Amino acid sequence: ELHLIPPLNFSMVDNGIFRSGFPDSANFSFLQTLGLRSIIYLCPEPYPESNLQFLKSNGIRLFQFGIEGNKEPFVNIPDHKIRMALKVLLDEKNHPVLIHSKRGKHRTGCLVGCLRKLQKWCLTSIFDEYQRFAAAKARVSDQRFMEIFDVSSFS
Ligand SMILES: O=C(N[C@@H]1[C@@H](OP(=O)(O)O)[C@H](OP(=O)(O)O)[C@H](OP(=O)(O)O)[C@H](OP(=O)(O)O)[C@H]1OP(=O)(O)O)C(F)(F)P(=O)(O)O
Repeated sequence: ELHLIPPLNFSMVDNGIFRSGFPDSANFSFLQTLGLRSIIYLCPEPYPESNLQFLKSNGIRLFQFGIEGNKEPFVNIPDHKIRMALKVLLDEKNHPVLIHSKRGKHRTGCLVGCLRKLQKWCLTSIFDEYQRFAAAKARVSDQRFMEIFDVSSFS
């Protein structure tokens, strides 16, 4: 019977690292198969009661870095919040970890792109992955943020 429902725009990023949009209760049986230790949530809105009960039942730690929303061309991605999320993401004790925002395209896309830059991927390869998820909502400003992101502090 075909019965597990990954959350919106779900993907495996690497060993122990996933990305998606916002999970709802239809996605909980699928997320249980991943044995998550952590969620990195990149939106400022409070976590719904449904989701909080899921986290408590499954022993999942919630890391929230509330990146405020803006639309092109009035978009300044907050460097500090991305870097705080990256510090949590790179700690293997937090794996398996699900990174999510609302649709998983912009905030989640920027965090994953910065991870890829730390993994020494060429920029065109980073942008191709970002574009695959963002599709018609791909933003030059997200890619410019990745282009100028200084990796020095994480090397
Ligand atoms: O969901 C996200 N962003 C959405 C904007 O919402 P906020 O960023 O304001 O929370 C929303 O903006 P408003 O309509 O609320 O201004 C609208 O962006 P838009 O300016 O292009 O309309 C919407 O886009 P649609 O879904 O196309 O409406 C964007 O989500 P994406 O679809 O991921 O771009 C996100 F959190 F950035 P993501 O990282 O999950 O992609």
